[PDB]
Amino acid sequence: TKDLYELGDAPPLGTAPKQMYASLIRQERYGRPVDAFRTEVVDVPPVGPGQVLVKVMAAGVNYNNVWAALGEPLDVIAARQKQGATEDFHIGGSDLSGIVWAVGDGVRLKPGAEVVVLACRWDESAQDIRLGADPVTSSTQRVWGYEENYGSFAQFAVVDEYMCHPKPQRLSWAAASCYMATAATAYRQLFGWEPHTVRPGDPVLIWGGAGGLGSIAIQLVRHVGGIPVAVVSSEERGEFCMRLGAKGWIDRREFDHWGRLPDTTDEEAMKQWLDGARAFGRRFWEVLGERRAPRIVLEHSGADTIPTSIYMADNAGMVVICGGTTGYNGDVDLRFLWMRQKRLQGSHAASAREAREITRLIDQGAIDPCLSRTFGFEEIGLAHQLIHDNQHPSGNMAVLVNAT
Amino acid sequence: TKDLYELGDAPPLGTAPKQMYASLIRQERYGRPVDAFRTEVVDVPPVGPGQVLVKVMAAGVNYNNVWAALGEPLDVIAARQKQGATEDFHIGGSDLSGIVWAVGDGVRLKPGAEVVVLACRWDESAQDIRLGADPVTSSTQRVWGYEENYGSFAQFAVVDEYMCHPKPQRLSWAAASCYMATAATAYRQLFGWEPHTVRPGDPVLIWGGAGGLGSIAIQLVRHVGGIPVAVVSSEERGEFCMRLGAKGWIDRREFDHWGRLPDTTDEEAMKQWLDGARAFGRRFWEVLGERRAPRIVLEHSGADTIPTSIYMADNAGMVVICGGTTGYNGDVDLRFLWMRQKRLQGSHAASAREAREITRLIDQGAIDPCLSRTFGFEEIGLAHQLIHDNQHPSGNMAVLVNAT
Amino acid sequence: TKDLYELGDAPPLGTAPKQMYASLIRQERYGRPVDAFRTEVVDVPPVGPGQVLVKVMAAGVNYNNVWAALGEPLDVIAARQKQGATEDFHIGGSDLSGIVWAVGDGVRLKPGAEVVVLACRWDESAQDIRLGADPVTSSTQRVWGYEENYGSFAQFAVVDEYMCHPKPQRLSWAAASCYMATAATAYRQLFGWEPHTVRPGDPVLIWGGAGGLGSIAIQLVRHVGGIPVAVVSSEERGEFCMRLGAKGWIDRREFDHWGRLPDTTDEEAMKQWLDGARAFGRRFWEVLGERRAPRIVLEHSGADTIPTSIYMADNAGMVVICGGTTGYNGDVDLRFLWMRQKRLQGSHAASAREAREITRLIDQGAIDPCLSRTFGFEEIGLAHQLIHDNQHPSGNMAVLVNAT
Amino acid sequence: TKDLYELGDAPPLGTAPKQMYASLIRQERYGRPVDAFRTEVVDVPPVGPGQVLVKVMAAGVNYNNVWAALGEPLDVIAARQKQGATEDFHIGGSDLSGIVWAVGDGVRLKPGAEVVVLACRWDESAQDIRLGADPVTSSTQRVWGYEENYGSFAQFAVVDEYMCHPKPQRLSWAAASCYMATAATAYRQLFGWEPHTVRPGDPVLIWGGAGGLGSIAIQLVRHVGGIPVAVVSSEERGEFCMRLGAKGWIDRREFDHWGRLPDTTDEEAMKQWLDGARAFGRRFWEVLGERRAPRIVLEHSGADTIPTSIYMADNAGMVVICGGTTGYNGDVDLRFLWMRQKRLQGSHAASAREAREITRLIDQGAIDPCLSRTFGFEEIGLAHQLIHDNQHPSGNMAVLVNAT
Ligand SMILES: NC(=O)c1ccc[n+]([C@@H]2O[C@H](COP(=O)([O-])OP(=O)(O)OC[C@H]3O[C@@H](n4cnc5c(N)ncnc54)[C@H](OP(=O)(O)O)[C@@H]3O)[C@@H](O)[C@H]2O)c1
Ligand SMILES: NC(=O)c1ccc[n+]([C@@H]2O[C@H](COP(=O)([O-])OP(=O)(O)OC[C@H]3O[C@@H](n4cnc5c(N)ncnc54)[C@H](OP(=O)(O)O)[C@@H]3O)[C@@H](O)[C@H]2O)c1
Ligand SMILES: NC(=O)c1ccc[n+]([C@@H]2O[C@H](COP(=O)([O-])OP(=O)(O)OC[C@H]3O[C@@H](n4cnc5c(N)ncnc54)[C@H](OP(=O)(O)O)[C@@H]3O)[C@@H](O)[C@H]2O)c1
Ligand SMILES: NC(=O)c1ccc[n+]([C@@H]2O[C@H](COP(=O)([O-])OP(=O)(O)OC[C@H]3O[C@@H](n4cnc5c(N)ncnc54)[C@H](OP(=O)(O)O)[C@@H]3O)[C@@H](O)[C@H]2O)c1
Repeated sequence: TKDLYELGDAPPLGTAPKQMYASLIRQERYGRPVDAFRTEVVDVPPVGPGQVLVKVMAAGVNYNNVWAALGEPLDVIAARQKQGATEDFHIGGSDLSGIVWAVGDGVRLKPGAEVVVLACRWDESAQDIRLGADPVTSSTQRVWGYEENYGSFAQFAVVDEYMCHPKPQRLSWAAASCYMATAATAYRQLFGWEPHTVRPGDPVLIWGGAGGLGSIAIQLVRHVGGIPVAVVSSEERGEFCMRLGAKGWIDRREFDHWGRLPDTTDEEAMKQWLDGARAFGRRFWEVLGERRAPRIVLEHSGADTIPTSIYMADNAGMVVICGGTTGYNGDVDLRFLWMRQKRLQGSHAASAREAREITRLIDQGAIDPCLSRTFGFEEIGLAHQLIHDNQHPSGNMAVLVNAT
Repeated sequence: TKDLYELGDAPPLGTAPKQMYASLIRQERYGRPVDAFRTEVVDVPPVGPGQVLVKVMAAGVNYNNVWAALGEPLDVIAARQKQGATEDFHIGGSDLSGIVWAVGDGVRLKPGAEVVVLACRWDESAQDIRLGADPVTSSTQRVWGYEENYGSFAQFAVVDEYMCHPKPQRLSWAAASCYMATAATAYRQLFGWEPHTVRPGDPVLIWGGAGGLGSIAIQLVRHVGGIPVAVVSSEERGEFCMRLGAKGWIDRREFDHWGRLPDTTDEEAMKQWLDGARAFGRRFWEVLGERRAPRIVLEHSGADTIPTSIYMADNAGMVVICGGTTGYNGDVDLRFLWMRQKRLQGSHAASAREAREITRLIDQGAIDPCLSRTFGFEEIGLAHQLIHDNQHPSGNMAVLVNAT
Repeated sequence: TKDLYELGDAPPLGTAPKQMYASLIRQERYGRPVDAFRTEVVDVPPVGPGQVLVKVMAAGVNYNNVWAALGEPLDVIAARQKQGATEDFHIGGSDLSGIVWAVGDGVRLKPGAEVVVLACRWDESAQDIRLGADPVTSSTQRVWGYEENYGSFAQFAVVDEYMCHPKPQRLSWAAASCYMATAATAYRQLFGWEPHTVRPGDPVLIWGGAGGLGSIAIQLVRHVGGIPVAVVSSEERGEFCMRLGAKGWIDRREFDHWGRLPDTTDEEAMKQWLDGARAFGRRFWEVLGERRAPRIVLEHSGADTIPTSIYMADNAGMVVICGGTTGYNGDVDLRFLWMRQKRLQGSHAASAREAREITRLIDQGAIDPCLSRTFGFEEIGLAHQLIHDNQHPSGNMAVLVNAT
Repeated sequence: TKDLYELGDAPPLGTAPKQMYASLIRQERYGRPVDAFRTEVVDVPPVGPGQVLVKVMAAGVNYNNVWAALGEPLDVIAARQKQGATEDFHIGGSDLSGIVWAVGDGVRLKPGAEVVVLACRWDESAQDIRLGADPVTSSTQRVWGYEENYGSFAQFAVVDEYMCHPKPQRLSWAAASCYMATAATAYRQLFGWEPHTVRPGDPVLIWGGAGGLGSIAIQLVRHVGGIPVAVVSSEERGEFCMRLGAKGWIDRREFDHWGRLPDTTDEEAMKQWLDGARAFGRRFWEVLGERRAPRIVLEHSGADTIPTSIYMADNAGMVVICGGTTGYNGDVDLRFLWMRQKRLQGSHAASAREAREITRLIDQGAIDPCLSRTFGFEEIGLAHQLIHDNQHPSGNMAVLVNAT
């Protein structure tokens, strides 16, 4: 019976160790992700009622850990110490696959269970949830591993039972760890906002098709008989999108109207803007082989693309957005929005139901998680540096923890 | 049997006259609405299958006729002559009450029927409608009396049967003519976009509460047990909103952050903006008597207010907008939109179902059309000049045609 | 500091007493409700986390307590002792108004809060709820006060916080206690099953219009601009329905085709049945003043009426049922159901959201709880005997507990 | 230019012939389908506005033509002559693939277009449709080729443009003609009744899995990641269901509680019935590998199975039914229905949107039409005799018309 076990090792099934290895960010090393992370020994948090301790086999890589490593737009360690927190470190990571190792009171999962996690927490007793709100939209919702300490970049992780989903048996630990953040988010975007869900025959414009969200979105649209049109910044990435089932792709480099909308009273500026948007639209028609608009636009690029997305969406269509990679000003030409009765929908993460459904589709082989590269535990910094520099490969990445 | 009948007079019931009085805009008098309209004699258009000729008793006043009179943002007469049209005049008007006077083939309405109109046309055989689209959202939808010639500022008007709704018997001709454009639009905004419809207990932020849309919206929100908070620009208008059932009102003059959003990277500008939005939010809490956000925001003011509306809406809430009085740049802070999963919904006019439902509520006395002033046929110019100058009274206005 | 307080009295606010008065059913007095209940002193159950102790001011009367008193179709005390329960008595009651007197850990309500209860419990951690089920439909749902011991026929009652709703201030304790079981159930029936919810202009057939459910249903249908047609068994009861806003009423005594459906191959029997159903339908047309079918049928009478309800419902309409007063065989002629694409929907109780919404409408005066008679605590037996004998008055009844 | 062309031949593209070959039922040969049909020459009906004349390449086989051939439950020729019809024959057939040969006024399709038909007509100007009804549910809806004369058992057929859908290019004429009636109906059953549509992970009980509806249903359920459990009457048919993607199958011959429900007060009869239903339920659990209920039950067998279907459906689940092969008494135990809040939904045919969507899935290869046998034009009688005698093969059948 030991305080600390090496990675790959653990106390007897059913028992939590006092301490563990984890990858820590500290304020004194805020900056370039490559130098922000270091493996250290820390105390394992307590397992409360309704919680489990997971032996983490692999963990996913995420934009949010880049933010954490930089200390912007927020000093996570300081923001957390105000809440009354004692730790002067941050353990990130918001996707994982692993094995349930110990269980708290009231839990139905048993030690040995293979799980993947949806890295969202909420208060199941919240007033809004009680009166019918989807938990992920609760005032009490927060992102596990980013808005809270003790994420998945750790030998063991305490998770609430409701966060857990059955690991698809066909997947490696890395592949199972890499997908939930992007796949479940894309699934909620495309199928979570009635009555604007992808139907057979629907063209769907997918920004960043070769990226994490986009790679899952293309497969989902194809799977339901929709017509996925991907946007990319290289032929190589376009080819990846074709392999995933895209109808075709549009090279964003061939346009230069990207960015905020001019004042709608600036007639010359609007005419210039419209020229670019219409050129993009004609290219969309070309890829589609017909003069039709996308019924749904899968957004996340944000400021650069939102005006085009709004223009492109069909009458009674939806632009659904879960981020703003290029900036947070989403400039809408209200005329397109109201006259054609379009929906601009914000979306974030997924419900437990959605996490379970996308997991089912992945398990049955309808959808591939698109694992592109696997890192060792000592390479967490390198992995996030790649994302920081926009040099990460297409698809999703993973880090080995206890898995070999 | 005469070619032309004076206002108030008509051929025998069942028979269309060859000619009629109508209020005409001509290009040579484009400009100030007060001088744009003149009564002239014109040929009555043919009544085709599925159409009826209505003896117009009263007609509603509308922003769109101001646009028509100005010749901006479009020369309606020229835009229409390109389509191949022969007329060198425009007869506006997009709300009416009247009596069915003659019927085309296949029509179920009989002469004598008292009707009010939803001034929207669409092709009932349209591809999109056939595949399930709500007709008002069709690629084939257009506004009768504005996007088409021969509106309701005329002794008789040809309308398609599907545009017709039973006139509430309790209303004067003026009151029955004044309401459809605003009341049905507000009804679609508040009850037409599942799952974001007003429920008992929901706070609803209503811009322009004393205006046409707002006056109906406050009553509708109150009627279903929601909590209407009105925005106004005077105490007198606030008092009107209270009489309509508002919980309270906010004076927009007390804030100065109105307008487009700064670049989200401009930290000083954003902090200034947020200070104003939060001040507005605290005032909202005060009127409500509790720290809660509006679940639905009824928009139409547009550029000045949209950033505040987006900020204000509750998690999983909706900002629904049908115009842009102050401008067409709707600037969204994507962070508020996606992180709290908010919906920004464009809406326009109403479906026939919605027109019929709001008519039912008005008929049964649940909702008052808010007729504020009635004009004579020779005062159509004056009436629209008032709107042009923003000197029109609260509520909705009407013009007498054949009614005395 | 005393073990036991007389009705109307209590320990200091914030403190639970060791014992209390309650109205008990015991197996040795199973039978006629009038002799089944007796006031006794019992131990007050513990208040756990998330629970509160309510000082019960008044309690509602309910069919279910008749079942309990009879010992059919279930010996509640025996069924409960198998679960491992120790008590040899049953304290019924499934509606109450009262004052929060003591609170468990984690509760947001404070002592002094005036509440009414939705008498449904469920496990907020249930698997089905976690994956998106409405809690009232959970595998874990059960009726508080009937399927569990220690209901509201008691000086104090332990309730879970999620069961609580704010007592409308305008109502007496009796009126506030009498409504939730029927009003929230009717509200879920009529507004809870999208897309089949009552819209302005919809005719709605309401069985038992003068009864508990029906009295609320008529008001709700009228309130939203629907057209309520009530079924009754006397002119006096018809007149009550008119006062509540019914368009008119149908006397069920004038028909004799009630009951199970004949074999659909029995042509003479079907022709006889259809003759009665069509006669009922023509009477419906008469009350309505037009040849239209009800879009929604509010059911609960069950076996006698279901075949007629199914026949009557409009194309794409709904028959929604929450009980089977006359029997549990609901015989459907599948031809009417499939050819006209009708919905037969089972419904039970309400969600917390629905309980809160109907409470809001009652609070604002849109809906009256229809309190018909108030009893003293020693008359609980008499009150339920009335229901047993079908001699109870129209509307809803209540029993005073601590209220005077 | 000839009056009459042999099968396989036609006038020049764009031109309708005066006469055509067709397969006729006449009253004097009502009875066994094998002797009810005879090829004769008839006049081709006129092509009106919005209509097209299709050169029929192949036609589907259908239960409804058996009814027609028998003259029960209706003498179609007599029922139609009362409407004022002149013909003393009936040309059946309600599925077809073919080539548009001539077009009426206003039509967008061009001669040469390859189409399959949804054999439903409605009035696009109907009051109910105008106020929002799905056309297939209209008071004006009827089945083309059965409720109307001049179906697809004819060299040419007049169809309304809205009935037409693009023929999947990969399919033979026979395969394209065989699927719409069953595939679109099953698609509406499973995906047409929000919020009860098949989701990934949902078990679905499918009666008649090897049949027309069932064969499509199994594929659809599998495709969306649901778990299809088929009911069959032979091992051979079970094996077919496995090939289509079923999780497993249940042999209905192993149970004998099938049929109408006993009176719910008959305790011995109910206990016997429940024993059979529970045995069926345990077998369902076995096939599934877990103790779960089907969320959706795909019904059509009717009287024999409905009580079991209602018992089997999960809490808040749906039994959706489009026929009653075994009889029209659908006996519901209201206790299961209301206490567990289950939906019993009638469904018929499909909307145009649904026909187009299932066609898209078939075109893309997600779904196979399951063509089991193709007949010559002179074998229409034989084909329907097979169905009459329940000796037809699994899947769907077709008849060649102009195709070779
Ligand atoms: N729960 C959530 O809210 C949630 C979940 C997942 C992701 N997100 C957010 O969504 C965004 C995308 O995530 P991801 O995992 O898909 O990242 P990713 O793998 O980096 O993919 C994003 C892709 O967007 C494209 N892109 C970059 N700049 C662009 C521009 N100016 N215009 C158009 N496209 C551009 C790039 O592809 P090309 O260069 O080929 O165009 C890029 O690879 C991130 O901001 C992320 O934080 C949010
Ligand atoms: N089918 C459709 O799409 C449809 C239908 C109806 C209306 N609309 C559009 O909706 C808009 C409003 O229509 P309405 O009939 O209600 O007109 P209205 O009667 O003039 O009411 C609009 C009100 O908005 C308020 N307002 C004006 N400037 C504002 C600002 N800068 N910030 C905030 N509030 C301001 C004013 O009230 P206070 O000064 O008291 O704030 C004004 O009376 C118009 O642009 C109209 O064209 C569209
Ligand atoms: N959560 C739930 O599931 C829930 C909630 C509330 C009620 N329920 C159930 O719903 C049923 C009605 O409840 P309630 O509170 O409204 O009771 P109620 O006050 O007794 O009203 C029921 C009315 O139904 C009518 N009725 C009786 N026999 C009939 C017959 N053979 N045909 C047609 N109508 C008949 C009677 O009115 P006329 O004689 O005037 O026709 C009677 O007053 C009960 O079985 C109850 O248990 C269930
Ligand atoms: N638009 C519409 O409303 C529509 C559309 C299509 C079909 N339908 C109707 O739906 C029904 C089925 O159509 P289909 O095309 O699938 O016919 P089908 O190919 O004959 O399949 C029906 C299957 O049901 C099963 N069955 C027969 N008797 C049964 C019993 N007593 N209990 C349980 N299962 C039984 C049989 O399979 P096993 O012997 O292997 O169990 C049979 O092959 C027909 O009545 C048809 O008229 C309606």
